[PDB]
Amino acid sequence: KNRAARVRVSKGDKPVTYEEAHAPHYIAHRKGWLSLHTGNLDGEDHAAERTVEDVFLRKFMWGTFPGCLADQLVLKRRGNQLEICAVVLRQLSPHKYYFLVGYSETLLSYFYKCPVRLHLQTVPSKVVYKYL
Amino acid sequence: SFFTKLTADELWKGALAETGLNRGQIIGEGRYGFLWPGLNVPLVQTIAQRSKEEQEKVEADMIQQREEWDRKKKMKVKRERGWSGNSWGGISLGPPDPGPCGETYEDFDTRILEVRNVFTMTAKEGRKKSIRVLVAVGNGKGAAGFSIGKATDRMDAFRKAKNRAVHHLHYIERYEDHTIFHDISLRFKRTHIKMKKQPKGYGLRCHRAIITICRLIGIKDMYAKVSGSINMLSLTQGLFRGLSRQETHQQLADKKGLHVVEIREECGPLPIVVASPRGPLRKDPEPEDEVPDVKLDWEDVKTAQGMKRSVWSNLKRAAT
Amino acid sequence: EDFIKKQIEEFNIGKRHLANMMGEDPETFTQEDIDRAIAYLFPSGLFEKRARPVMKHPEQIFPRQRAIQWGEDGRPFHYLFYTGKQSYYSLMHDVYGMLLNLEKHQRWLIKEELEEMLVEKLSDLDYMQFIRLLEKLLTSQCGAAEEEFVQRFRRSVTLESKKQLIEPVQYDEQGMAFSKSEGKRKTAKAEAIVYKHGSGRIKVNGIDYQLYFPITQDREQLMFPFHFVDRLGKHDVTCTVSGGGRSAQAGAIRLAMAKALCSFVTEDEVEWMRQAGLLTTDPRVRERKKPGQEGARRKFTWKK
Amino acid sequence: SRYSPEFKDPLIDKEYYRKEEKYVRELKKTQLIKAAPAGKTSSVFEDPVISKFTNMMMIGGNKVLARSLMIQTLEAVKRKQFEKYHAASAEEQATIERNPYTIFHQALKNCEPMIGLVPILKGGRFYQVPVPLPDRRRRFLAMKWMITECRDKKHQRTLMPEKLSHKLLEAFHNQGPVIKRKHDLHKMAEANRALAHYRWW
RNA sequence: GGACCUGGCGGUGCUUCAUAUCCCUCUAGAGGAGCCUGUUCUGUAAUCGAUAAACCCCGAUCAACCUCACCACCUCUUGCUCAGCCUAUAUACCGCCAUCUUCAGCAAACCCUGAUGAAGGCUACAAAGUAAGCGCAAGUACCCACGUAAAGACGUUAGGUCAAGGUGUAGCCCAUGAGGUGGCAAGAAAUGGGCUACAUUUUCUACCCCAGAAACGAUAGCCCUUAUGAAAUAAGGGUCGAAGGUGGAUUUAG
Ligand SMILES: C[NH+](C)c1cc(NC(=O)CNC(C)(C)C)c(O)c2c1C[C@H]1C[C@H]3[C@H]([NH+](C)C)C(O)=C(C(N)=O)C(=O)[C@@]3(O)C(O)=C1C2=O
Ligand SMILES: [Mg+2]
Ligand SMILES: [Mg+2]
Ligand SMILES: [Mg+2]
Ligand SMILES: [Mg+2]
Ligand SMILES: [Mg+2]
Ligand SMILES: [Mg+2]
Ligand SMILES: [Mg+2]
Repeated sequence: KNRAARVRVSKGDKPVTYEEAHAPHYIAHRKGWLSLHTGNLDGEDHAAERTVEDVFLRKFMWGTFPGCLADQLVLKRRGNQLEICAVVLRQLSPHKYYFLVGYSETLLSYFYKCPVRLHLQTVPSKVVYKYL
Repeated sequence: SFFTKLTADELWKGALAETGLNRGQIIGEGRYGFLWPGLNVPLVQTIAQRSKEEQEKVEADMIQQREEWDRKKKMKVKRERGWSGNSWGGISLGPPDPGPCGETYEDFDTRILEVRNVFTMTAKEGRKKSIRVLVAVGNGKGAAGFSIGKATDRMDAFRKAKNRAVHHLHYIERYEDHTIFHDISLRFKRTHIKMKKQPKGYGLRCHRAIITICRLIGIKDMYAKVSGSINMLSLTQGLFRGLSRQETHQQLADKKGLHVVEIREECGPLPIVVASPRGPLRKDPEPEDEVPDVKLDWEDVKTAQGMKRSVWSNLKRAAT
Repeated sequence: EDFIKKQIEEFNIGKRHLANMMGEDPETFTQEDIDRAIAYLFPSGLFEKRARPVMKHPEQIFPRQRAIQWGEDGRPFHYLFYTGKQSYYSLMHDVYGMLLNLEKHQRWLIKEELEEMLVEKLSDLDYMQFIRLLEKLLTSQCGAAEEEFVQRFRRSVTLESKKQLIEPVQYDEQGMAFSKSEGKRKTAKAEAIVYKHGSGRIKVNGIDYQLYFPITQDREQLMFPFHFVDRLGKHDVTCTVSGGGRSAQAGAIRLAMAKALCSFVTEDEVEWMRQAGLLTTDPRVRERKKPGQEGARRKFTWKK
Repeated sequence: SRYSPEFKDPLIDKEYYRKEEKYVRELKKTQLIKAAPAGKTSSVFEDPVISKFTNMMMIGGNKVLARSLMIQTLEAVKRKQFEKYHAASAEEQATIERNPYTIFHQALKNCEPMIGLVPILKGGRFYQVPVPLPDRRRRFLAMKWMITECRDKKHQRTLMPEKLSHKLLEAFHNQGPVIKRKHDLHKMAEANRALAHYRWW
């Protein structure tokens, strides 16, 4: 059986989000992409280092906003304006939130050498598309 | 390589193998201890870093707090014993779950009587376990009943059994709210239950299931001997059959048209009227059938004549 | 429900806000223009036309929530409540009653459509019995009232038409008359120009049919429409052709000449040659090899 | 199949298409029709038997080489029969026939079998049981026997038109290996005239 | 021991079917020859893993050195690393799959039946079943609504991989870890899969199907040159000019 990105059915008590619920055959039929970088089009050079930096961003922001990122991020990349739009929860204090925003806001700018911008989007509870 | 690291949710899924732990941390605590201004310490505007003494004392407090945490995991919970430890037979599940019909069962006690691991064979899986449980519910005022719950999980079976028995209750009539009206001999299938009405203070000298059931019913003093097959799911059913098919004193008085009167040896020759007919009184006296044709029990006659020699019979046991 | 009411309010206010950001601030922003505005506003790029964003009245978005069937007395409203199928059994009772009183005097709905009108789940045999009683009522000589009953249950058909689309005659060039049709078969394309008179001549990519088609099978393919319509040496052609192979090009030409000669032959005979099978495209195209096979349907060696 | 099941068969017949079955005509003008294959043609030089023999002679998709080995055979037939009328005699001539189409057709009709053998399993042993063959099966059998008796490999350097012309003139004159093997099938069925009771159909 | 419940089986009955599968049938092959490439066995100082269906041009969309974990010899000790280990266990696992599946079932929660047993729950002119959820279906991709794709749950087979990576358990840290240098990939034999043939619908040349002529077969072996590379496997030419006469049982695919 195919076991790639398919959360199996439990007993009907398993909260799950649109992203996790959809399987890889819906990857742009129903889901779309979580990272919008241009390198995977027909003619371009640097797609490999874009992905190497992509997995880095996913894991840095995962370990730097500890246990508050509701679902996964949207690493869009237009011009030299990398963007880390988020869906972060409403549990930690806003001064801590603004702090980790600033810390990231400048640290990825000095790691990747371009404008990096985080536009958080606070949400009360981790969303549920269906209970599996 | 930070690139080859992974989420903890994924590390444990592999460590436990249950498909065939970071909570004590503040948001900026570092080994180096560079206590920041947005994390840990609040937002005078002065960056700083604690010293070798404050670090060691704080991390010592943290490791001790871990130790007390493994203590609050490794306490002991006290389970009351039912009929033995590692059994389920006297275990009191709580009150039955409140009815969704705006209802409540709070004066009702549920006690298990039998837990069995029950299996069937499937074409794909093979041996498939299903827990089968029997529970009895009672408020000590006459209303009691039993039911079977079956599930794959024991908690689900318990819930099904008790929430079904409250809908399948009986009503047992009691003499003076302590004993049964008469002596009941009943054979249900291949289980023989023989119960005797007994005076006050006799205690519940019955089979342990009968003791739990009669504590849920409110019967305090009775003798009971079971013979034949001791199946629990025939024992409870025969017990409830006999106790719900008792004949009371007022029904006997109404059926015969005569006074039902008592003669205790404790009071004396004094007649104590317990039930008079609610209609007319029959004036032909009861026929004194000399040498009555009644089927007697050889165990009762053996005990009467003193030829019942057992090293097990009248043993000094605990209360009820 | 209060949910439905505030969703409605929010659509109305958001629809007016939608015409502001665009430019149709005058009050009448239609649903087509709404779909147009959201398309542009946030580009989709998702294959499922339901997985894309949307802005409809909550009515169509949220489903039909059935009303409460009993007030604050208990006392359910419909008399056939304890059947659990009030609407269906009321309809069956009514249809039986109209059959009865009509006997004293003297396409069809799909199951999902009937369930939508009744707002109740239905068995297939329940649907079958309903349709049977309704057919009993039309077969029986019924009046205009029971006619409007049968016709509110019967729906549309949407018949199509299978007459070949005739190309207009282009009276052009210097003063000649032609029709310029197209044909396609197995990655081959053929645009053909057929003049009404001219007694026979093809110019497939500049040369004649005996030069572009050395194979007599190809020449037979080029004969085919004329020899069917008995106009062999009575018109003349010129064809441009790209792609394919020696037989695909000839088939594309054959289709193009037939679909151009349609304008020069009568409508009964264009129907006749459509029946003969010269006016329909051939959908037989090469398939795809599959990963783990040795061809499109061909597999490898041993599998059992 | 790339056609939907509602796609119908096209029919190509001039004598039909000129004028009971009126409802069939109206229904056919209301059905979808599918495309016509390349092999069929509104000519009346064609014989479907001839095209079927060409398709069965085809090796690996070479209809070119197939029709070639067919047109050369037909020519060579006409040449020899024409030599015949030429070298013949007052009466002999009127008897000799030279249409390469009738000679092929009638040689096939003399080649076709009327009975067949089916292997039937009974009691472990296999038995050869006589059976009525269908018309399609016996026509296919005649054609396939002709093609295999051309590719027998006992012809050495002989070219395919020479092989098929010689074999087919022999078959028209009711001699040769194809008539011999039809007679052999018939004679074996006779050996097996009782085992026919093994049939259940 | 008696009697059952459920499932599996039956060289188990009746009926209805399979359709590229069940047979009779239809087309092209395998099995026979040579070559290529895996595997077994033998060999070597010389990895490991797959091993009926569901291993056998399989991890490899790929090993002259590198790869590389193998072997030989010689060296290194806080070692690219708050070390490491391709050490052992796939019978601790995550991960990603095979298989049934070229299936339609898996089911929370209730309710009834069985004297309240394992269990079972069918009759549309209807006798207790109601059902959220997953799956088929539906909707999508490609050229259509057709076909092909994708998809196919629960579980089965402790089926495949600790060697992709991560990793529990047990182990090593003078070692089982680290580096350098040179070799390992040969056939008395066998077998799996392909490629090319045994020619005459063929062979060579033009042409890319209207000719001339012949009347066969190594992508092996040896020699020359070239490509790439520090260092030759590949490519072209030369040479030669094998066995081979369309392959039994069985079998494959459509
Ligand atoms: C000896 N048997 C009982 C066995 C044992 C183990 N593992 C252990 O018991 C070891 N346990 C320790 C390490 C001591 C903790 C085993 O781990 C195994 C097996 C059986 C094999 C059989 C394998 C075989 N394959 C190689 C062809 C086979 O016939 C099949 C099959 N389905 O085709 C298998 O099941 C098999 O592959 C297999 O899985 C086995 C084991 O895994
Ligand atoms: Mg698969
Ligand atoms: Mg104990
Ligand atoms: Mg193994
Ligand atoms: Mg090692
Ligand atoms: Mg597939
Ligand atoms: Mg599907
Ligand atoms: Mg195993």
